[PDB]
Amino acid sequence: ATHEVHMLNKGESGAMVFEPAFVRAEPGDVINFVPTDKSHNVEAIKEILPEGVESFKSKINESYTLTVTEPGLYGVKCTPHFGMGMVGLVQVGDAPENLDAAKTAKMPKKARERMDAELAQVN
Amino acid sequence: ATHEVHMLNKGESGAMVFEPAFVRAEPGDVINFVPTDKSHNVEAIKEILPEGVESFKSKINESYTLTVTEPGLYGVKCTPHFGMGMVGLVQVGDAPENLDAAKTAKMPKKARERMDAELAQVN
Amino acid sequence: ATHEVHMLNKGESGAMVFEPAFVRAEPGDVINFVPTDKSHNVEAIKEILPEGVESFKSKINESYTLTVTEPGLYGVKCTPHFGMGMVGLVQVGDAPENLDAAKTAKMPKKARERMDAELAQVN
Amino acid sequence: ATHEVHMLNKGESGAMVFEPAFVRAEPGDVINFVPTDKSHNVEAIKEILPEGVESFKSKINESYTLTVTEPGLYGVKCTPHFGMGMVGLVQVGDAPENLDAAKTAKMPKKARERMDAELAQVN
Ligand SMILES: [Cu+2]
Ligand SMILES: [Cu+2]
Ligand SMILES: [Cu+2]
Ligand SMILES: [Cu+2]
Repeated sequence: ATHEVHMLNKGESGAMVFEPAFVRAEPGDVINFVPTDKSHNVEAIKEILPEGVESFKSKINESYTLTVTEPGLYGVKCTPHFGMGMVGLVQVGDAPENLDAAKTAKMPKKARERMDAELAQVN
Repeated sequence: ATHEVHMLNKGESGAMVFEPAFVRAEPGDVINFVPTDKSHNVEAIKEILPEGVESFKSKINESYTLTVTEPGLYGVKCTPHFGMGMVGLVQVGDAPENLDAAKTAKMPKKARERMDAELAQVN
Repeated sequence: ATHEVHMLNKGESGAMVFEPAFVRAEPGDVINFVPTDKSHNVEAIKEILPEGVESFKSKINESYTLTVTEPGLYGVKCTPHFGMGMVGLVQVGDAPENLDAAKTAKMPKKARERMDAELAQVN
Repeated sequence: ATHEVHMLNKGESGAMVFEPAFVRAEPGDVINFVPTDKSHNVEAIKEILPEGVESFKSKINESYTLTVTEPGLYGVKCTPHFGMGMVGLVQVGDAPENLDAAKTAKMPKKARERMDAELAQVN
């Protein structure tokens, strides 16, 4: 299954957001990160990735296709807007092993707020 | 401004969801609830409404337009899927007075989980 | 099956548009007409409706749910923006009987341009 | 500005489509082609490109970002689905010089049908 995430200046939840900010996916699914508005990218949050998953960082304004082969949590940020709290979370499969890492990862205050909100969606 | 909320069997955050589940709006805005999938409606959570706002309850399978004139939090549920956690939250203006009412409102376990996730977005 | 059509100020195809401007649907499907931007509505083009289908006209800024029970072509306009060419076309089933009516219906020049474009999608 | 085009097995206009199939853009804009469904790519129709623009051909299942620097018409096809009519058209600037080239370019019957529909949108 394929899921789409937009990078927005002003979304339903607030400013400088990934929308949806949380995706529950299954191993092997595809996540498409697509700008709606210019100025944004998608970059892995190093500390919030499953074992073995390589970091990624897209170029500003390009669509990025992520295949989530590995189960766990994948945290993403928008590089220029990380401090503005522009972060997203993809849960791949049940009972992610790296939940504690996602809860304790250091990031800017507003990013940590939005990440805690996303974590509240884990199921 | 208009805002759109989809009523879904299976959304990015899980089964039986409003998507987006949280909307930040301004006084006077309209929230359109869209029957993307059949079987859903929108109904006020009477314990999560600003002062002076009337309850509402749409018919299954219809569009519903909520005009949010008064500031504060508006909780919504889908009537047949309340116990499956199909609840949403609209924040109108800054510093909603009824935050605590929304934190404590009685509801089915899964609805309370989702509602806590929505609350985590208030800003 | 359900299909969604947005009412936009500026879409990929131009200004004051329904997007998608053409939907191929099957009898019994649902069309959701949803504003993305304020100022728009959906109204039937009288002369482009199947036999027996009643006209409709939504209120500005509200989502409108149309069940396309009857086969044929359903032409729609946005009332205030008809002259700006804000029109859409829904083909319900094969070989619509009212094709000639859709080709010859009088409307403002820009509406006729966009309707001819939509007609070029009939299949 | 960014623009998004989805690559779909089944879209609103029929099977094997770019959606939107026609994009109006400005010099410098980017067009993101998004693999919403697998099995697709984007490839230039070399007979429908402005002067001085290089051909391109993406890999199946990947995002592709086309930067449209030069004014005129850019025709695109999905390589495995060209005969199934999976073609798109991007208009960059006013009064494209290569309109006639796009009207007459040789292609499979269904691709020519879709391409004529896209052309009907040029303005
Ligand atoms: Cu950003
Ligand atoms: Cu429901
Ligand atoms: Cu309009
Ligand atoms: Cu294809």
